[PDB]
Amino acid sequence: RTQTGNNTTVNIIISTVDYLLRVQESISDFYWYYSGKDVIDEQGQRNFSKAIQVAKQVFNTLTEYIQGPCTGNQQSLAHSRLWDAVVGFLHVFAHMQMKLSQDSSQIELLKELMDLQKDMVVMLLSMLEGNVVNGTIGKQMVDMLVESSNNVEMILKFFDMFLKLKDLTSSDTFKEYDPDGKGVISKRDFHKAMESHKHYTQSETEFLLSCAETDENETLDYEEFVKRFHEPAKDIGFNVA
Repeated sequence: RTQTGNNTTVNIIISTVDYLLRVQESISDFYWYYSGKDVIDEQGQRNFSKAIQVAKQVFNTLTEYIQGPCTGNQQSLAHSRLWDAVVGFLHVFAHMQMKLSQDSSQIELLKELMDLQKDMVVMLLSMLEGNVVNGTIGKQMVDMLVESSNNVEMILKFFDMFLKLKDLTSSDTFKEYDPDGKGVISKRDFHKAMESHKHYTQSETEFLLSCAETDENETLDYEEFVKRFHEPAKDIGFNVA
């Protein structure tokens, strides 16, 4: 951060924050390009994968800068452009979670992106490490959450739905909806399963059915469904909680 002896000092930490802002802007622009389009092609998949890996490495480097009670680096990052980058990343995360989950071909991209969100939340926790009651860093994060209120609500609703999925699957009503241990339940039986569970609204029900894979036999496998969604929701949403 500061080279004491040297005649000139370069703030590598602030430079890292600037590069993170640039890569966040690039990712946001690429999303805006792929927003109207229904499905992202393979080249877009590869480009998102590379950009997400680069951003993940940058977040890991920032987290290693902050870890420990490194007050100087904490204050330098608090008085920097990191908050705007995190806002843009939250925007991208929420909208990308909406768009990718519906399509089956985007599972690996969704996993990589949710890992990126996990690393971002890890960096934020490293920020809050050593924070006193009513601290400047925590107040700044609350201000950032206020700025990004809507997409945070989207992410929380996403995690809420894919967490209630496990309870619905474990519910006995689901057991007599699919009495056999075969593990496949029809679309109609599943829909009346939300209706009996009553913890899912109509919009939640329709969105989850859309995310569910549709077979010609129309019997989705709830085991693979929950394996796809609930456990990643558990892992990444624990950090947010």
